Amino acid sequence: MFKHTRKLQYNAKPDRSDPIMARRLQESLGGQWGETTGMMSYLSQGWASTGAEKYKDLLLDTGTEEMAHVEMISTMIGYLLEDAPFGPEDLKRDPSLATTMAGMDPEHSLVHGLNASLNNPNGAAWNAGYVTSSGNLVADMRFNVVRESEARLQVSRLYSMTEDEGVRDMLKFLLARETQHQLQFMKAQEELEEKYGIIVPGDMKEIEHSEFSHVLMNFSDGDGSKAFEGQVAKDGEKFTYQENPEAMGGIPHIKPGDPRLHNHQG
Amino acid sequence: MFKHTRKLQYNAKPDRSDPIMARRLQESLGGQWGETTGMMSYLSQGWASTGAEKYKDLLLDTGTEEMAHVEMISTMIGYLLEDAPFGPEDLKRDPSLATTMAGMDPEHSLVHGLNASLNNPNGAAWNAGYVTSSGNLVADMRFNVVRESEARLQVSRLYSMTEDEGVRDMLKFLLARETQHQLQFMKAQEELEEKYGIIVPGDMKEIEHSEFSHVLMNFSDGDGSKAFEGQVAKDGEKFTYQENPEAMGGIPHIKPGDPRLHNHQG
Amino acid sequence: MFKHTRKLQYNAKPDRSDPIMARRLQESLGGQWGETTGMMSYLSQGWASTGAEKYKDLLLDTGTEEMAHVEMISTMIGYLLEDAPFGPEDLKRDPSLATTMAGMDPEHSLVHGLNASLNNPNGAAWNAGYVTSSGNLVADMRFNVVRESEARLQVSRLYSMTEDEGVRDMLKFLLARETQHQLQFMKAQEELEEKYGIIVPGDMKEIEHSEFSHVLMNFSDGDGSKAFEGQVAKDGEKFTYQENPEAMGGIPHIKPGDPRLHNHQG
Amino acid sequence: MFKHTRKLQYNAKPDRSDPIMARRLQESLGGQWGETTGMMSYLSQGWASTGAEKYKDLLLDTGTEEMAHVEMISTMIGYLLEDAPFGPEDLKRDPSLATTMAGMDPEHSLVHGLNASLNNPNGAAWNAGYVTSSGNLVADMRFNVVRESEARLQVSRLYSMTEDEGVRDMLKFLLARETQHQLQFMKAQEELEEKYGIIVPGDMKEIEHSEFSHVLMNFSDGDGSKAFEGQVAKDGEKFTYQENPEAMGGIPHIKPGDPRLHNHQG
Amino acid sequence: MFKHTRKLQYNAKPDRSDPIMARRLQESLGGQWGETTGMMSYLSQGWASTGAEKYKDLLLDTGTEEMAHVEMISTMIGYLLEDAPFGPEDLKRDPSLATTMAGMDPEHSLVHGLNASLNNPNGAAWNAGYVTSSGNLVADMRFNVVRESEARLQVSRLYSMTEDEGVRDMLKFLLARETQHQLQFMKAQEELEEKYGIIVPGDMKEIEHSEFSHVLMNFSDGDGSKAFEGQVAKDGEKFTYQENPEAMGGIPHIKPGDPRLHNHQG
Amino acid sequence: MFKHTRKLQYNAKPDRSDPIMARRLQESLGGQWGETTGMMSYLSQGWASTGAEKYKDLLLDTGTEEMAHVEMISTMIGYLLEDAPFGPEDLKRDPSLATTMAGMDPEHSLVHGLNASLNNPNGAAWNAGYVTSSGNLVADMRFNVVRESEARLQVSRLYSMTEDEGVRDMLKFLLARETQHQLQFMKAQEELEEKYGIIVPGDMKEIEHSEFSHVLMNFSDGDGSKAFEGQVAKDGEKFTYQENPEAMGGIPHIKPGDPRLHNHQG
Ligand SMILES: [Ca+2]
Ligand SMILES: [Ca+2]
Ligand SMILES: [Ca+2]
Ligand SMILES: [Ca+2]
Ligand SMILES: [Ca+2]
Ligand SMILES: [Ca+2]
Ligand SMILES: [Mn+3]
Ligand SMILES: [Mn+3]
Ligand SMILES: [Mn+3]
Ligand SMILES: [Mn+3]
Ligand SMILES: [Mn+3]
Ligand SMILES: [Mn+3]
Ligand SMILES: [Mn+3]
Ligand SMILES: [Mn+3]
Ligand SMILES: [Mn+3]
Ligand SMILES: [Mn+3]
Ligand SMILES: [Mn+3]
Ligand SMILES: [Mn+3]
Ligand SMILES: [O-]
Ligand SMILES: [O-]
Ligand SMILES: [O-]
Ligand SMILES: [O-]
Ligand SMILES: [O-]
Ligand SMILES: [O-]
Ligand SMILES: [O-]
Ligand SMILES: [O-]
Ligand SMILES: [O-]
Ligand SMILES: [O-]
Ligand SMILES: [O-]
Ligand SMILES: [O-]
Repeated sequence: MFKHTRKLQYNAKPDRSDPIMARRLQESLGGQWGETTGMMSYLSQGWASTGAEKYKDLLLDTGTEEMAHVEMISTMIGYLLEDAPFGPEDLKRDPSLATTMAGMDPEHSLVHGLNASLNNPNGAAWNAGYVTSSGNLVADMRFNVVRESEARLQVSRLYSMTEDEGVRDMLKFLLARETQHQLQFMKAQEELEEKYGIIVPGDMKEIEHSEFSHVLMNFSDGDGSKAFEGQVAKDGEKFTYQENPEAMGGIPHIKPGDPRLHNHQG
Repeated sequence: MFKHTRKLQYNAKPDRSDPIMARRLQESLGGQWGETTGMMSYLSQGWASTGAEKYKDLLLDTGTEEMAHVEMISTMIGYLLEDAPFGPEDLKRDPSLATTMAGMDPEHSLVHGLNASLNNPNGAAWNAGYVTSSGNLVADMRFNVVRESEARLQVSRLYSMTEDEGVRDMLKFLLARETQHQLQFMKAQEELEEKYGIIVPGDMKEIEHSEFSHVLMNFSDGDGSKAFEGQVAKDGEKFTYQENPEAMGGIPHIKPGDPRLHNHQG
Repeated sequence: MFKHTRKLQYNAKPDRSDPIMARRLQESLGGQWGETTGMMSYLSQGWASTGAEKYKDLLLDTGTEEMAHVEMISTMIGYLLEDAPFGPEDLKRDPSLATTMAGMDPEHSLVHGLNASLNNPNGAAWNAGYVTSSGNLVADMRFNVVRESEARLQVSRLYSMTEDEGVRDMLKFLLARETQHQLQFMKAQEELEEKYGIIVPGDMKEIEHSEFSHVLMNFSDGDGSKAFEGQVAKDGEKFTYQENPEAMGGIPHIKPGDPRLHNHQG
Repeated sequence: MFKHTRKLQYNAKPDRSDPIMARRLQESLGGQWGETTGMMSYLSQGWASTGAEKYKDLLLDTGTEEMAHVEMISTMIGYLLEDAPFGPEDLKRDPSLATTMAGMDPEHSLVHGLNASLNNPNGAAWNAGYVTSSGNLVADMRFNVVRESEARLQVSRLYSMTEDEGVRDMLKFLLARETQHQLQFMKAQEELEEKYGIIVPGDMKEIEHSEFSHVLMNFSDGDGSKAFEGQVAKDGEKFTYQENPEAMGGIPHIKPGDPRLHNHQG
Repeated sequence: MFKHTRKLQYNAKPDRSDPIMARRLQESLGGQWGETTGMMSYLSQGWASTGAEKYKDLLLDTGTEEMAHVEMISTMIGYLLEDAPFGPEDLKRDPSLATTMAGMDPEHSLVHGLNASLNNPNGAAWNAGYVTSSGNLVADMRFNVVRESEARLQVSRLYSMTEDEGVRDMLKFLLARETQHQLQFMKAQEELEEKYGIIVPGDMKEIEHSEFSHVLMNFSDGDGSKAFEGQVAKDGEKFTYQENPEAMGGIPHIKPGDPRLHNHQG
Repeated sequence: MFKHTRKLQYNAKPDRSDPIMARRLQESLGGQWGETTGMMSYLSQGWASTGAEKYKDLLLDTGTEEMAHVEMISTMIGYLLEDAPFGPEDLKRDPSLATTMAGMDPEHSLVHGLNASLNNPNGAAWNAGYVTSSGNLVADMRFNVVRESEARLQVSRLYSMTEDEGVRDMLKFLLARETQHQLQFMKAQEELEEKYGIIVPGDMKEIEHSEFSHVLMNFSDGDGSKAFEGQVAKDGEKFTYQENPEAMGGIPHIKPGDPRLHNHQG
């Protein structure tokens, strides 16, 4: 079960309004790698774990924190949309506002009454296909490192897309939390790799066709990847290199379908 | 530019038909973490790189290889759909085929003429939201390790979802290529982390609020995550632990919108 | 069956072109709460009814009217796109059109030849997930009141987003029809609630855990909702209030899955 | 900010596993009118309100409660998926499981390791297009009554889709909470209608073309809707009736576009 | 404007129920190439035309007819869902219904109350990305031929997916109407090609690099396409053939981005 | 299997940067009728063909060529995005850039680091619903002609949306390839229509209700379509014309559902 306090985890108030920045911050709210993705991924993984409490609890702790970040980004967008221009009265007050209006999300005013959406900057709805919860935490802790990496890259970019020190104060807090999250998820990843194996899943080495498992195959005519040849991979075995990969599988010849399908193919 | 040969990279022919397995393999063709996601992600990242040839060429090599895997999965699905039941004549021939029909994708017959789709097992279209190309290869090589990890987990599951030795032969090849891809992307990741930093992006340490960068925050009442307290994180600094995270940001109070919005909120 | 006349239900011609307003009006054509949603919802519900003709016919009457509104919005958008700028020759004519171009939907010209799309202002395709037809008209008449409420709110906003008297004339007609539709659907709602009950569905009172049916639970630390305590609800029973909701269900513990799933969770 | 406890709001454990029922309950987790829709809609509306605390707090209270229901449905699905069949070893063990496998979501095993998804029963991803937050609480409290109405209808149907008394115990609780939520949102609706008006938005009566605001228009040739003629609408005015609605707007004639568009239309 | 009659264009009643066939027919209602796609495409194109009345009227005539077909398919699905099994009480009166339940769309009962959806057989929502209206009727009449071709192929397949003579009677009518629609759209296509040219658009021959306009390029190593060499194309010019197409464009080298983007690429 | 060369099929470098043109070109990369649609459609159809090598090889040759075009469009977008404005420091340098920034896709910088996406100009993700592969090549060759027609229309429009002669040189090449592809697919279409029939599928004439197969039905009150009356259709039979189409199928009445569904409809 959850409980809520009205106080934000950390400040989320800009020094001044900016509806263009509000639109950019929709990426962190409703985007592919944003806070809603983190919230739903970590809570899903946490609820689905039957394993060690160390990781189950880490996931539920962090998913719950991400809900605080969803709240912060939402709040920041709302403050940034204060007094935003949306019609002829605004243009009569200051005709230069036409440029601002051109760059805004039309739906911020029309659909939401100058409030945040749960979409990205381009109005694409957040959706569950952005979420990963596979049942395997070696894989999913790697996913979580990536989620925080892609997110922290975006927050870093956002920092250079505003000069508002109130906006930047919030971003500086989020950058630091994303450092913590990257590090905690890397530690879990490394512990799980030691337990189960460096390759996911770790119990398939006998089954796989091992002769192809350490061969770098040169399918594009640049030769840059040849630098991996002879380097030692993380499992202790060296990469070999094939300059001219071979097509070993034959020519497909599937049986034509039943006439009731009307597969007229010449 | 690309060129094509009709020969497959490796065998993709089952010993017998199985339209239920064909539906499962749609995950590997049109699903979230499948071969189309790999193909499009690696090609995109490769095209978008202005950096080291070692990595640009690796990405183009591997993206091109994934096109061969898309071709293999497509081919295997087509063979597995041979003679699949789709109407009353088939049920008259063998009434037990009703169970098979109930588990099939209705669109395999109706839309595609007993051929593969570019959807997942549930008919959800493959879409570009599954693809990541960010401009930062520290982040994206981590993504690529995840893509191969989630994929190889699924391929491993598929191995236990059939007893067909022809299907399994293909899967054994793919498992091995996914081991190679996991390892080559991990090596690139490790080199890029040494160059740029273990936190992504590596050039924001002074900007972030460092006091919060190594604190584990206990938001869920389980205590499993306390086991991280005092462990040395990958950047050389120990994690600290906060039993009772504090709401530091105040209660938001956003300004009411202009009357032309009709924001009647009480 | 349907028949069509080329004459519009009501005027849908603007005094002047304005491709920014055209983009806004895509909300009314292809958006979440727009006229296509109304058309498809009311027709679907009407076709699905096996009940009283008073309501079945109301739904078919109104769904058919909404088709006329779809036609009007489409027509208005096409007029509004007349002479819209789309390339260098327009900027040679009037360099000040750059601002207009920046705010336009790029697809209006490129994809549609300066004609309406079936997308919202952000290019998101209209989709059937916007439509409700459940089989229960107590629920669905409430939905229809909502549909007309959200739509009329948007139409009201649009009125303040232009000074064009021809656009406003059309909007004044739609506002009036939306008043009628809100009222007719509220009357149906109330008649259906008298027949079946104020709670949907009205035949589950013995089954539900009545102990929890009138309790306001305080999950967020604001105390504003305590004002509802002791007020009489629409069914004649007073609300009680719980300042500290209890977690009554225990800590879940699901069985670890079969090893064929490779659920490595620590 | 939020905090989490591992204890569930109410019991969410079935007496027996049933992966077909797990698939149905995906509607309540990831579907159009499910608990994620409630959670995100009420939180969004609550965060976006600058108005009376009575309603802002009610929304945040209830949105936070819905997160507990998301957790319960997720948990129930996980328990229901225990020991679910997914490959040849299960059919070797008990060939009668083929019917169960045919009805399952293939991704429950393959993607999630016999855990819940954030999709509906058909694998369609939950998405933000299911959420409404408009800025007007007269409209949105009506939406919330609908959300709880469509949901409680689905929960009622689910009750008749299982004989498991453990599942039914959870459903009986949810039915009761949905009664409370319907009633509280109706009370807010009633207060807001008394304040602002029965038509949403309530400040446009002078602007609309009033001559069309109370006319029932007969567009479908059934006569059932004539029963509304002469009835008093909720705003105190009687409905009139038009047996033959007229097309008042003329035949549109839009200007042909610039030749650079290549609009070759004959 | 539109008007509606309760009488269907043609019979749409099955001899007996069949919820599996109901699910198949969702392709014709909510699928990619189904009746909703035809309705919305032809109406959109018709509204958007400023050209010859012969074609504008044909489009509006046919789009309006397709609305009747939407109505018929919806009706047929509702009849086919009569008495469909959905819970434990159905299996008790007849246990052989288990296979039927396994093959049904779970949402037909749960969401819609045993009524049609606006989704395809897999639950994927109909969406406007299935619709084409480009402004060029040489292109769009070709699209319309295709829409009727793909649809009639599906109807033909459906004919072999049931033995119900009432279902078949409806399909025999639709097959005939799709013959008419293919033929009328082909006639329009041919007239428009005579007026504007066989290549769309017909006014770019001077602009294009003509040396590449009639060359078959052999990118896949099969030699089957060599059979086109020397054949006369529809514009009166012979195809030539290139066995080894050449990469003529150089190796791209794009400029690295500004450091504020953090594009760390090695 | 595939192989890649770093050299482009044809030049794809602009004379100057232009991030607005970059956004337009996203239509050709990630849009409905763009190069990814062609690539995936032709490869899918080619892999799925069991018929004549002339057409199977044509499809694989062309699908492979379209991969080169995807690469070209990607490259062109990346060059066009060089030095694009994205933050306050750019506006300090030149305040005039505000108009450019307003028209840009915010995700080009924020998500991709000033690189191409796999979305259309509005940020809508490319998806597999844009792809057709049906099993019948009479239908699908028609689709392919359409694909190349809609695409060449868009490329022709793009030609009038820039004055950059480097962009135009690329477009001139693509126009010529689209002429070739339109012609080769029309030739295949013609040959297949001679073999199987002018109506798709060509083996249903006895089954369909022939009396309705050549009747133009006047559902919209314009009279333009009467011009088809008496013209000879492509199968050699004349069209007839029905001024007042009749509703022949009666008024349906579906049985009310079981009470367990709670279908309260009045
Ligand atoms: Ca290489
Ligand atoms: Ca904890
Ligand atoms: Ca409270
Ligand atoms: Ca009527
Ligand atoms: Ca060839
Ligand atoms: Ca006509
Ligand atoms: Mn965060
Ligand atoms: Mn985080
Ligand atoms: Mn692969
Ligand atoms: Mn791989
Ligand atoms: Mn309307
Ligand atoms: Mn209305
Ligand atoms: Mn609930
Ligand atoms: Mn509720
Ligand atoms: Mn039709
Ligand atoms: Mn038709
Ligand atoms: Mn091309
Ligand atoms: Mn082409
Ligand atoms: O975070
Ligand atoms: O985060
Ligand atoms: O791979
Ligand atoms: O892969
Ligand atoms: O309306
Ligand atoms: O409406
Ligand atoms: O609830
Ligand atoms: O709920
Ligand atoms: O049709
Ligand atoms: O049709
Ligand atoms: O092309
Ligand atoms: O193309």
